[PDB]
Amino acid sequence: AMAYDDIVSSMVLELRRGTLVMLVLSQLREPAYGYALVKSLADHGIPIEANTLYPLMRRLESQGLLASEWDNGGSKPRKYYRTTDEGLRVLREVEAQWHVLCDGVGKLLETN
Amino acid sequence: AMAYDDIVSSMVLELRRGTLVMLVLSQLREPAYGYALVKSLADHGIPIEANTLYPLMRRLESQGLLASEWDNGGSKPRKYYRTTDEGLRVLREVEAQWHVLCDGVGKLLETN
Repeated sequence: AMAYDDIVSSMVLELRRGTLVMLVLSQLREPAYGYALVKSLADHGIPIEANTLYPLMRRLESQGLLASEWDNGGSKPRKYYRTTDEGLRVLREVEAQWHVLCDGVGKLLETN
Repeated sequence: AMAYDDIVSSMVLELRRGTLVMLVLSQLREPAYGYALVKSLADHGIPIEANTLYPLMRRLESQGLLASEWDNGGSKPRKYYRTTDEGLRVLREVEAQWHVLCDGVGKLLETN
Protein backbone atom coordinates (compact mmCIF):
# COMPACT_ATOMS: atom_id res chain seq x y z
CA ALA A 1 0.00 0.00 0.00
CA MET A 2 2.83 2.25 1.13
CA ALA A 3 4.21 -0.68 3.05
CA TYR A 4 5.00 -2.31 -0.32
CA ASP A 5 6.89 0.83 -1.52
CA ASP A 6 8.81 0.73 1.78
CA ILE A 7 9.72 -2.93 1.25
CA VAL A 8 10.92 -2.21 -2.33
CA SER A 9 12.95 0.95 -1.32
CA SER A 10 14.79 -0.88 1.44
CA MET A 11 15.64 -3.92 -0.76
CA VAL A 12 17.00 -1.44 -3.31
CA LEU A 13 18.83 0.42 -0.56
CA GLU A 14 20.46 -2.96 0.49
CA LEU A 15 21.68 -3.65 -3.05
CA ARG A 16 23.25 -0.14 -3.10
CA ARG A 17 25.06 -0.51 0.20
CA GLY A 18 26.91 -3.68 -1.03
CA THR A 19 28.52 -1.63 -3.84
CA LEU A 20 29.68 1.41 -1.79
CA VAL A 21 33.18 0.13 -0.69
CA MET A 22 33.99 -0.54 -4.33
CA LEU A 23 32.76 2.91 -5.26
CA VAL A 24 34.80 4.51 -2.43
CA LEU A 25 38.05 2.68 -3.50
CA SER A 26 37.38 3.68 -7.10
CA GLN A 27 36.71 7.33 -6.28
CA LEU A 28 39.69 7.68 -4.01
CA ARG A 29 42.07 6.82 -6.79
CA GLU A 30 42.09 10.64 -6.80
CA PRO A 31 42.89 12.04 -3.32
CA ALA A 32 39.78 13.59 -1.68
CA TYR A 33 38.44 14.99 1.61
CA GLY A 34 35.50 12.96 3.05
CA TYR A 35 33.08 15.92 2.43
CA ALA A 36 34.15 15.95 -1.25
CA LEU A 37 33.56 12.19 -1.52
CA VAL A 38 30.09 12.62 0.00
CA LYS A 39 29.13 15.26 -2.62
CA SER A 40 30.91 13.24 -5.36
CA LEU A 41 28.74 10.15 -4.65
CA ALA A 42 25.46 12.12 -4.40
CA ASP A 43 26.46 13.88 -7.67
CA HIS A 44 26.64 10.43 -9.34
CA GLY A 45 23.23 9.42 -8.00
CA ILE A 46 24.52 7.63 -4.87
CA PRO A 47 23.37 9.16 -1.52
CA ILE A 48 25.50 8.40 1.53
CA GLU A 49 25.52 10.00 5.02
CA ALA A 50 28.83 11.26 6.55
CA ASN A 51 27.86 9.11 9.56
CA THR A 52 28.19 5.99 7.40
CA LEU A 53 30.83 7.16 5.01
CA TYR A 54 33.52 8.30 7.51
CA PRO A 55 33.66 5.06 9.61
CA LEU A 56 33.83 3.06 6.35
CA MET A 57 36.82 5.17 5.22
CA ARG A 58 38.71 4.70 8.51
CA ARG A 59 38.03 1.02 8.47
CA LEU A 60 39.47 0.96 4.92
CA GLU A 61 42.47 2.93 6.18
CA SER A 62 43.03 0.40 8.97
CA GLN A 63 43.07 -2.32 6.25
CA GLY A 64 45.98 -0.69 4.38
CA LEU A 65 43.57 0.09 1.56
CA LEU A 66 43.35 3.90 1.96
CA ALA A 67 46.08 6.13 3.29
CA SER A 68 45.41 9.61 4.63
CA GLU A 69 47.07 12.99 4.89
CA TRP A 70 46.41 16.16 6.87
CA ASP A 71 45.85 19.44 5.08
CA ASN A 72 46.23 22.56 7.26
CA GLY A 73 44.40 25.35 5.49
CA GLY A 74 43.55 27.62 8.40
CA SER A 75 39.82 26.90 8.13
CA LYS A 76 40.64 23.84 10.13
CA PRO A 77 42.67 20.76 9.38
CA ARG A 78 40.93 18.13 7.26
CA LYS A 79 42.20 14.74 6.16
CA TYR A 80 42.34 13.73 2.54
CA TYR A 81 42.35 10.06 1.53
CA ARG A 82 43.69 8.12 -1.40
CA THR A 83 43.46 4.48 -2.52
CA THR A 84 46.81 2.69 -1.83
CA ASP A 85 48.57 0.14 -4.10
CA GLU A 86 46.90 -2.70 -2.04
CA GLY A 87 43.49 -0.93 -2.18
CA LEU A 88 43.54 -0.93 -6.02
CA ARG A 89 44.53 -4.54 -6.02
CA VAL A 90 41.54 -5.32 -3.67
CA LEU A 91 39.19 -3.14 -5.77
CA ARG A 92 40.12 -4.76 -9.08
CA GLU A 93 39.64 -8.30 -7.66
CA VAL A 94 36.21 -7.53 -6.04
CA GLU A 95 35.01 -5.77 -9.27
CA ALA A 96 35.89 -8.72 -11.46
CA GLN A 97 34.02 -11.09 -9.02
CA TRP A 98 31.11 -8.62 -8.91
CA HIS A 99 30.70 -8.83 -12.66
CA VAL A 100 30.68 -12.65 -12.58
CA LEU A 101 28.16 -12.48 -9.74
CA CYS A 102 25.89 -10.14 -11.72
CA ASP A 103 25.87 -12.35 -14.78
CA GLY A 104 25.14 -15.42 -12.51
CA VAL A 105 22.32 -13.63 -10.74
CA GLY A 106 20.88 -12.35 -14.06
CA LYS A 107 20.72 -15.81 -15.61
CA LEU A 108 19.12 -17.30 -12.51
CA LEU A 109 16.44 -14.66 -12.51
CA GLU A 110 15.78 -15.22 -16.20
CA THR A 111 14.93 -18.94 -16.01
CA ASN A 112 11.72 -18.70 -18.08
CA ALA B 1 48.92 -11.71 2.87
CA MET B 2 45.98 -13.90 3.83
CA ALA B 3 44.42 -10.87 5.43
CA TYR B 4 43.99 -9.45 1.90
CA ASP B 5 42.22 -12.66 0.70
CA ASP B 6 39.98 -12.37 3.77
CA ILE B 7 39.13 -8.74 2.94
CA VAL B 8 38.31 -9.68 -0.69
CA SER B 9 36.17 -12.77 0.29
CA SER B 10 34.06 -10.80 2.72
CA MET B 11 33.46 -7.89 0.27
CA VAL B 12 32.36 -10.52 -2.25
CA LEU B 13 30.25 -12.22 0.40
CA GLU B 14 28.53 -8.79 1.07
CA LEU B 15 27.68 -8.31 -2.60
CA ARG B 16 26.11 -11.82 -2.61
CA ARG B 17 23.98 -11.27 0.46
CA GLY B 18 22.27 -8.18 -1.14
CA THR B 19 20.95 -10.40 -3.98
CA LEU B 20 19.58 -13.31 -1.88
CA VAL B 21 15.98 -11.98 -1.22
CA MET B 22 15.56 -11.53 -4.96
CA LEU B 23 16.87 -15.02 -5.55
CA VAL B 24 14.54 -16.47 -2.85
CA LEU B 25 11.43 -14.71 -4.36
CA SER B 26 12.46 -15.92 -7.80
CA GLN B 27 13.03 -19.51 -6.71
CA LEU B 28 9.83 -19.74 -4.74
CA ARG B 29 7.75 -19.05 -7.79
CA GLU B 30 7.72 -22.87 -7.58
CA PRO B 31 6.57 -24.05 -4.13
CA ALA B 32 9.49 -25.50 -2.09
CA TYR B 33 10.48 -26.70 1.40
CA GLY B 34 13.26 -24.57 3.01
CA TYR B 35 15.72 -27.56 2.82
CA ALA B 36 15.03 -27.81 -0.94
CA LEU B 37 15.66 -24.08 -1.38
CA VAL B 38 18.95 -24.41 0.52
CA LYS B 39 20.17 -27.19 -1.83
CA SER B 40 18.69 -25.34 -4.85
CA LEU B 41 20.79 -22.21 -4.10
CA ALA B 42 24.01 -24.15 -3.40
CA ASP B 43 23.35 -26.10 -6.65
CA HIS B 44 23.35 -22.76 -8.53
CA GLY B 45 26.61 -21.66 -6.91
CA ILE B 46 25.00 -19.69 -4.04
CA PRO B 47 25.81 -21.02 -0.51
CA ILE B 48 23.37 -20.09 2.27
CA GLU B 49 22.99 -21.48 5.82
CA ALA B 50 19.54 -22.65 7.08
CA ASN B 51 20.20 -20.33 10.03
CA THR B 52 20.10 -17.34 7.67
CA LEU B 53 17.72 -18.66 5.10
CA TYR B 54 14.78 -19.66 7.37
CA PRO B 55 14.43 -16.30 9.25
CA LEU B 56 14.61 -14.50 5.88
CA MET B 57 11.75 -16.68 4.57
CA ARG B 58 9.53 -16.02 7.62
CA ARG B 59 10.22 -12.35 7.43
CA LEU B 60 9.15 -12.50 3.76
CA GLU B 61 6.03 -14.40 4.81
CA SER B 62 5.20 -11.72 7.38
CA GLN B 63 5.44 -9.16 4.52
CA GLY B 64 2.74 -10.91 2.45
CA LEU B 65 5.42 -11.84 -0.06
CA LEU B 66 5.59 -15.62 0.59
CA ALA B 67 2.73 -17.78 1.76
CA SER B 68 3.25 -21.17 3.36
CA GLU B 69 1.56 -24.54 3.65
CA TRP B 70 2.00 -27.58 5.87
CA ASP B 71 2.73 -30.96 4.35
CA ASN B 72 2.13 -33.95 6.65
CA GLY B 73 4.12 -36.83 5.25
CA GLY B 74 4.65 -38.92 8.36
CA SER B 75 8.40 -38.21 8.43
CA LYS B 76 7.39 -35.04 10.15
CA PRO B 77 5.45 -32.01 9.02
CA ARG B 78 7.41 -29.50 6.94
CA LYS B 79 6.27 -26.20 5.51
CA TYR B 80 6.51 -25.40 1.84
CA TYR B 81 6.61 -21.79 0.63
CA ARG B 82 5.58 -20.04 -2.53
CA THR B 83 5.94 -16.46 -3.84
CA THR B 84 2.54 -14.65 -3.60
CA ASP B 85 1.03 -12.24 -6.18
CA GLU B 86 2.49 -9.28 -4.14
CA GLY B 87 5.88 -11.05 -3.82
CA LEU B 88 6.23 -11.27 -7.64
CA ARG B 89 5.26 -7.67 -7.96
CA VAL B 90 7.99 -6.75 -5.36
CA LEU B 91 10.54 -9.04 -7.07
CA ARG B 92 9.96 -7.62 -10.55
CA GLU B 93 10.31 -4.00 -9.30
CA VAL B 94 13.55 -4.66 -7.30
CA GLU B 95 15.07 -6.60 -10.27
CA ALA B 96 14.42 -3.79 -12.72
CA GLN B 97 16.04 -1.28 -10.24
CA TRP B 98 18.92 -3.73 -9.69
CA HIS B 99 19.71 -3.73 -13.37
CA VAL B 100 19.74 0.08 -13.52
CA LEU B 101 21.95 0.08 -10.44
CA CYS B 102 24.40 -2.36 -12.03
CA ASP B 103 24.75 -0.33 -15.20
CA GLY B 104 25.24 2.86 -13.05
CA VAL B 105 27.87 1.19 -10.89
CA GLY B 106 29.64 -0.28 -13.97
CA LYS B 107 29.96 3.09 -15.69
CA LEU B 108 31.24 4.77 -12.54
CA LEU B 109 33.89 2.14 -12.10
CA GLU B 110 34.94 2.48 -15.73
CA THR B 111 35.77 6.20 -15.68
CA ASN B 112 39.18 5.85 -17.39
